Amino acid sequence: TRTVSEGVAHIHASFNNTIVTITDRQGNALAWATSGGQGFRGSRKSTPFAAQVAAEVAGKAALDYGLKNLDVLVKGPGPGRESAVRALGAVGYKINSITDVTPIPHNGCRPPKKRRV
Amino acid sequence: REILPDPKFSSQTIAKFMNHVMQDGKKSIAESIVYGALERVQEKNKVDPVEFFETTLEKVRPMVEVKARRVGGATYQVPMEVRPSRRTALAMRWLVDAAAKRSEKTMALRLAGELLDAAEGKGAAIKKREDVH
RNA sequence: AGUAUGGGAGAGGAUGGUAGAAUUCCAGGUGUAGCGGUGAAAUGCGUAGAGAUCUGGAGGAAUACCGAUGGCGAAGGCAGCCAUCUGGCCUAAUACUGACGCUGAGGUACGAAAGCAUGGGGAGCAAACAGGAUUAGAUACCCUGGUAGUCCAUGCCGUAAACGAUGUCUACUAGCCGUUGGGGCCUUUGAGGCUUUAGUGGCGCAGCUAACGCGAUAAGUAGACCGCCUGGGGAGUACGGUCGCAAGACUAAAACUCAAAUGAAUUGACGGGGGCCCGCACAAGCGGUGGAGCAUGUGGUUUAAUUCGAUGCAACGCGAAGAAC
Repeated sequence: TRTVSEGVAHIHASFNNTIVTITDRQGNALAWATSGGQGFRGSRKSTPFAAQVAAEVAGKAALDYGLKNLDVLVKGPGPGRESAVRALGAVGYKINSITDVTPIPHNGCRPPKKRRV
Repeated sequence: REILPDPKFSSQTIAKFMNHVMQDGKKSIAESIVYGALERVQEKNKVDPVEFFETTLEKVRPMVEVKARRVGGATYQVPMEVRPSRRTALAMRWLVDAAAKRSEKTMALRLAGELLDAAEGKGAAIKKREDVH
């Protein structure tokens, strides 16, 4: 409805769950998708096979606005980090830049204790 | 282990298909059914079956198979590549059951019917073969 | 052994000022049904509006790379940047006092974390506490909430695997390969190369050791002094005495019991121990059992007996290749 066509994308990839959000350059949300609404409801949501579909269902909803300027921002390591862009490139989205924006803290608070088992 | 081609048509594919239809070593009753189905399908179109059976089987020939590998307690189903011989074996095992699934007078007539149905695409032998699966 | 001179390195210490990132909280914009977690689920949050993103504030801790086989310090200990005070060490010989040195029972100072007292603060983390799981039981390992503390300033406490499990000082005794601060020499011809010290590493000769190993930073050969040990448990415990707000700290036995308690190494075994290998062992394909009926054996009840054996794989179409006499 805006037809701005310069919306960035935020792919937050984690070991537990991944999130895709196509927003505008300013930051207002336009189309977001999660693995929860997919229907796996478990650790299978962390698989890249689910992350690619979660990114595609968001890309198809963002296509209603006519987005073709893709600026990707990835946060957090884990599986499914590469499946998002490999799924978005299959539909034919034009890519402008790919970089790592995962924030590393500079001497923050105390991390939790290491899991023994 | 290599098999000899049939003495009638000099084709090893027909011999391997007979080895897949044959049960309990009854080569005679399998050869009879195969020859009857061939002569029946030759009546719909006067075509030598050695040219048409290959087309019909490649119409249903699969590409990849899905097997499970245990790593951490999950299935993790992924497709894998195999030699074409395994795919022909799968196709033959798919055709030998689709003909029996039908209801007709003799096995030769229903086999010819299922083969003709899978030729044009109305048979279930190609339906059971799925790409995503 | 020490003094003054000109130079060099250093998380050495005390005081004061200052900043980024990150976490949490407080609003604002778009948006919003799932978010969070376990090998699996929930306790928890949210349609008031979940999660994520952007923008402005609030306060607390530390300072990602540099970072090292680093460096400084008597030990504990010391890492963001800047200003002041101050300590120690190294390097070149010039003169100087001329044995002025080492050790050191009592004594004294410093002394990890935790804790105690006094006035504040408290972001995150978290003893004790609550809820949700597994287990026959879970009181704990797991997750979700959370109080002291972790922080600042002033005192008490003097305790740790405060370990290099190796007291301080001095002189001697083959070598090979790196690092740190200096100096000198050779063509600084080039961050070059070679030697002398002061620290910090890895092998190794001889020698020592029961073995493991040490081996110019000795556990080798030698000297001076201090401390400490006389089988194990009892027991660093009772009593006593000193210190202390307390916790407790220091000094420190006896009765009794046993014929053991130890360190290293060898050969096996184990191992949920990291590999390696193989196995119709796991993968794949085909056909059965387990469902029905019958033959056969065994197990249980009964009778006069239902003759006796065989009992996980390795007993059960077994002894028996064949009970109407």
